[PDB]
Amino acid sequence: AHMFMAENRLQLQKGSAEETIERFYNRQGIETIEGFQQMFVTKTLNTEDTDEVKILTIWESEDSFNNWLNSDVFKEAHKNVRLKSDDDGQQSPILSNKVFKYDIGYHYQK
Amino acid sequence: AHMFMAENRLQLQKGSAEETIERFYNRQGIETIEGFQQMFVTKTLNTEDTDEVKILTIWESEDSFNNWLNSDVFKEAHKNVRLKSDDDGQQSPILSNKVFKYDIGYHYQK
Ligand code: HEM
Ligand code: HEM
Ligand SMILES: [Mg+2]
Repeated sequence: AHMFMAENRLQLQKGSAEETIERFYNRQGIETIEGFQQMFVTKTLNTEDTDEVKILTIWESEDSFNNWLNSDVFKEAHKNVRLKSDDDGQQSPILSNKVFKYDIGYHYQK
Repeated sequence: AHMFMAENRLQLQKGSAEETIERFYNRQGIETIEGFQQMFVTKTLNTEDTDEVKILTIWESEDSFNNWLNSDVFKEAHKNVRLKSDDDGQQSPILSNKVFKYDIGYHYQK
């Protein structure tokens, strides 16, 4: 069975990618979900308007990822996360997010 | 130093994602490039009119990628690759591509 990838794309105020990425340094429970395999946090190069940060998560199945979304550790990790348009959100550089889902058809490691 | 990721995003005719991904099973030189680490080939899950396949390459540095992009082996792997729009591209389901580049700010492996 193929691996599954979920991407959370963050649209951010220009210049804020680096401080946003630093927030991902320490784990907050994702690693405890059966089926989680690994994660990458990327900054999109050569952007001219808003910054872009992608959070890529790789799982043994889509069910594993859904289990994480419904988990208590997901809620705990996101409790102090705010969008800029939230009532108490003005200081946040995070404008919006968009989730993308993928089937991993092939993988190769050197 | 951070890892680097290059993405080649293919727009494909509806239904051709699976046949296109099978073309990546066999290596054609990239494993010989110093700095190359791994690759994922993904199909986007959605309801669009076209299929979308992404080729994600992970490298020790942007230089490693640049070296590959300019190499004889890159040329070899792509010598029979055509777009639908190419003079001899009648058989190809590949409509277009776009390259994206990313700095990898963080990685975690279970
Ligand atoms: C709903 C809108 C979301 C926003 C604005 C957002 C943003 C953030 C931020 C800023 C962090 C770091 C939290 C901190 O500072 O402690 C975080 C955690 C994280 N987010 Fe999200 N997130 C959202 C939902 C999602 C979704 C849907 C995914 C699926 C890919 C995702 C993937 C991750 C991962 C893997 C972590 C680290 C979790 C851990 O270590 O346990 N997030 N998110
Ligand atoms: C000019 C536009 C491009 C098109 C239409 C295209 C399409 C393809 C296709 C269909 C294959 C399968 C091999 C075959 O059928 O012989 C392939 C090989 C491959 N492509 Fe591309 N590609 C392009 C440029 C790129 C770029 C810019 C990247 C950078 C990420 C890339 C990454 C790869 C990799 C990693 C392989 C396997 C290489 C190996 O095993 O040595 N391609 N390409
Ligand atoms: Mg910038």
